Amino acid sequence: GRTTIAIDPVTRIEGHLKAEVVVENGKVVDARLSGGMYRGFETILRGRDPRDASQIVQRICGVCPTAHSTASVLALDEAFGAKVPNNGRITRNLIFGANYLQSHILHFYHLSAQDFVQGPDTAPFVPRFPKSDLRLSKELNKAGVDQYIEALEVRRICHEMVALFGGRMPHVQGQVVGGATEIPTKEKLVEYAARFKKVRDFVEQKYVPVVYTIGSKYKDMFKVGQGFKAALCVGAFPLDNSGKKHLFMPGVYAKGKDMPFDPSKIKEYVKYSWFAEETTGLNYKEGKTIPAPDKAGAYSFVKAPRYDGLSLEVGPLARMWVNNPELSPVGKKLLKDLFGISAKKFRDLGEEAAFSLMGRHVARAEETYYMLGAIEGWLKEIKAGEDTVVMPAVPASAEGTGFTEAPRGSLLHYVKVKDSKIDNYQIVSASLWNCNPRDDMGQRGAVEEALIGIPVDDIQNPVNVARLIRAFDPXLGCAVH
Amino acid sequence: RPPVFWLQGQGCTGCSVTLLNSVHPSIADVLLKVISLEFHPTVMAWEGEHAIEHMRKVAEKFKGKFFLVIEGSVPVEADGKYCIIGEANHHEISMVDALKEFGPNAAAVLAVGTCAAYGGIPAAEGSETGATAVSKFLGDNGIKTPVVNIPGCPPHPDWIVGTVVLALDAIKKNGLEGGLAEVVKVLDSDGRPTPFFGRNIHENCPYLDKYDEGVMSATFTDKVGCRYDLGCKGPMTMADCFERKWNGGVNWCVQNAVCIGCVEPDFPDGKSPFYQA
Ligand code: SF4
Ligand code: SF4
Ligand code: SF4
Ligand code: FCO
Ligand SMILES: [Cl-]
Ligand SMILES: [Fe+2]
Ligand code: NI
Repeated sequence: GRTTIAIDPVTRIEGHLKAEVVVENGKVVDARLSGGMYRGFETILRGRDPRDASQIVQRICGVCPTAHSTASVLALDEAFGAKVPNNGRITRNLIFGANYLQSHILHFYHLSAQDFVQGPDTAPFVPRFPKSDLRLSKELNKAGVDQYIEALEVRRICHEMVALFGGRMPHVQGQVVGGATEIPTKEKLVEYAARFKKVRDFVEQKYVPVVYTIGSKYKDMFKVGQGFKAALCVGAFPLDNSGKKHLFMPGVYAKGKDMPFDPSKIKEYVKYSWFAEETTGLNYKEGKTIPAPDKAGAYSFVKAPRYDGLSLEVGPLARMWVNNPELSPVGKKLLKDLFGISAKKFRDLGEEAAFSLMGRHVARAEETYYMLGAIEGWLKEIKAGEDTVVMPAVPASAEGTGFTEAPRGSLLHYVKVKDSKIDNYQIVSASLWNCNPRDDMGQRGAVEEALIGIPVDDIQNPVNVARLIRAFDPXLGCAVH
Repeated sequence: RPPVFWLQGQGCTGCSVTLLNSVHPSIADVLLKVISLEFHPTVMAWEGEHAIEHMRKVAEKFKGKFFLVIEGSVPVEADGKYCIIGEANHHEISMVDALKEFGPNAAAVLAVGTCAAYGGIPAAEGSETGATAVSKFLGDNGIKTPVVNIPGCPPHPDWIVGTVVLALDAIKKNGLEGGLAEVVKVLDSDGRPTPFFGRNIHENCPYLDKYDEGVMSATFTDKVGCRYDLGCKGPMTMADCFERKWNGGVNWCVQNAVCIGCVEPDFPDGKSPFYQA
C-alpha cells in the first residue's frame, strides 16, 4: 500500500533540501527532511578578529544576510561592551526592516506563487507537473503573473532601500559592532522614503489582497499542515536603548499556552544529523560543530534544536501568533467578504487555520503590512546628522549573544573571545528551527511534523508535499551554515 | 536559443539575488529571447528528479551548446557528500558528480561569485570540506571546457550581465568557437573580464587625495577622510565599484564603510582582518 516519494532538489526555496515522505491512503504518514549541503561557518570563524564576524556570517545566506549581520553585531556589542547610539539603533532598524519587505515579497511571488499560479510557456516556468492543481480563474491567474512581474521591481527597490544606509545588498557593509557606519542625511532619508512609499503601495494594493484572494480559492489548505502547533519568538527590532521594548516581543506558545522565552532551555541534538555523536545535546554556549558525513542513521546536515524538549516552529506565523497584533485593514475586510470571518487580531483566525499551509502565507503577508508601520515610525524617529556609531576596542576575553528575528524566524549568534580572537562561534538559525531532522528521542522537526496528514491523492503529481514546505519559506543555507 | 543550467554548489544564493537586482536594459531580453533558463533550483517551476531529468534531456539535445552557471564552491572531501544537489531514481548526485557529468558537454562555464571562481569563504581557513574553485576542479578532473570567472561576493549584477553581453557580441561576430577565443583575450590572469576588473579601486578612489595627504578617518561615520586606517582594502582590489556603485547607484562600500576586497582570489583570508590595515 505505502509509497515512498523522494524529492531532491526541493525547488523554489533557498538552498539544498531533500524531502522524503511516505504516503498511505492519499495522505502523508511519515516524513524526513535532509539538508544536503554544509559549509561549516562555525569552524571557519575560529581564530579571526571578532569584528570580521559581521562580514563573514552574512555569507551564510544572500537572501537574509542582514539578519545574520544583525545577530552578529548584537553579539559583538555585548562582548565588546559597546553602547550603540540611539540614532544608530534606528538606522540598523531601517537597514534590516527594508529586507523584511524584500524577503517576504521574494518569498510569496518568486518562490511560492507558482504553487498556485500557472506561468507562461517558457523556461523556467515550464515544464512542471501535468496535474499541478492550479485553480485560479483566467483573471486571477493573470493578476498573479502581472504581480510576479511587478514584484521583481519592488523587491529590487527594497534592496535600494537597504543599500542607502547599508552600503550594498546582498551583504551590507553598514552594520558593525557599535552601531551603523553611515549617518543618515536629510537627502538620503528623502530617497529612502520615496522608495518606501512605492513598496507600501504594492504591499497594500497588490500583495496582501492577493494572498487572501488566492487563499479563498484554496480553503482546503487551511485545514492541513498544523504540525505541533508550537511556536517560538526570541524578539527583534529594539524600540529603545535599554533592551526592553521590541517590535516583536519574545515568547513561546505550545499546547495552547503562552510562556516566556528562556534561551538556557535550547539544546541541539545530532543523532540524526551528520555530526560527531559526542556533540549531541549541547546548548549553544557550549556548542560544537564536528562534521560526520558518514555517520550511520543520520540524514541531514541540519542539527535538531529543541526548546525545553519541544520541537517548535518559527517565522511570521510564530511571531504574529505570539505577539497577536491587530490585522491589516485589507485583511479584516477580505476575511469578512471572502471567508465570512469577523476578525480583529491575528489569533482571531483560530489556532487551526493560523497553523496551516495557507495560514503561514497569510501570516507572512500580514507581517509585511505590520513592518510598514514600524518603518514609517522609524522614518519619523530617525534624526538626520546624529552619530550612529561608537568605536570600541577589541576585548582580549569576552562573550556575547545576539538575539533577533530573521524574516524566516528566530536567529541567535553566540561568540566567545579569547586572546582577542574568536574561540567559539555558534549559530542557531530560523530554518534550523523549522527544517531540522528528528532529535535523539525520535521527535520530528517542525516541518517534518507539519507534513503529516498532507493530502497526496495523486502519487504521480504529489504537489502538496513541496507546497507545505514552501509555506515555511525554508532557507537551507541558514539551516546548516 | 541556447539553454542555461544554473547549478548551486556551496553557495549562499547571493549571486542569484544580486542578478535579480539588475537594471540592465538587456536583462529581460537575455532571459526571454537569447537564452533559456532551463534549470535553476531557486526559481524554476518543477522539482526533484523531474527537474534533474529535464536538465538532462535538454543537455543531451544541446550537447556542446548549453552554458553552465555555477554559484558556490565544489567540495571534494568525503566523496563529495558535503554537497548533494539532487537525486535521480534513488541515485544521489553530488556537486562533484554534476560537474563531472555536465562540465564536459557545456559550451562554456561561468563561475559566478568568489566562491565558484576562487573558493571564497567555504575554502577559507578553518574549513573542512575541500571547497574547490570551478576551474581548479575541472582541470583536476581533465575537463578542458572554457571557464570565465565573474567574482565578487556577491558580484555586481552589471558584471554578470555585462560578461554575457561581451560573449554575445563576440559569438555573433566570430561564431561559438571563435567567439569564446575572443573572450579569452580580454581576461586577466585570474580569469576575470578586464572591462569590469581591469582597474584598481584605490587608484580611482574619490578619497585618494585624502590618502595622499595622510588624512584618515578614525570613525566610520567620518566621511571626509580616507578609510585606510579603518581597514579599507581598495589598494589591493580590482573592480569598478567606484564608478557604477551599487544597487541603482545609491551607495558603495567605500562611501558607506570600507572595501573588503571581495573580488580578489585571496578573499577572505588575504583581506582579513577587515577592520585594520
Ligand atoms: S560569492 Fe559570496 S554572494 Fe556568491 S555564493 Fe559565494 S558567499 Fe554567496
Ligand atoms: S584606502 Fe580606500 S578610502 Fe583610502 S583612497 Fe584607497 S580606496 Fe579610497
Ligand atoms: S567596493 Fe570592494 S568590497 Fe565592495 S563590492 Fe567593490 S570590490 Fe567588493
Ligand atoms: N530569514 C532568514 Fe535566514 C533563515 N532561515 C536566517 O537566519
Ligand atoms: Cl534579513
Ligand atoms: Fe549551528
Ligand atoms: Ni537565509
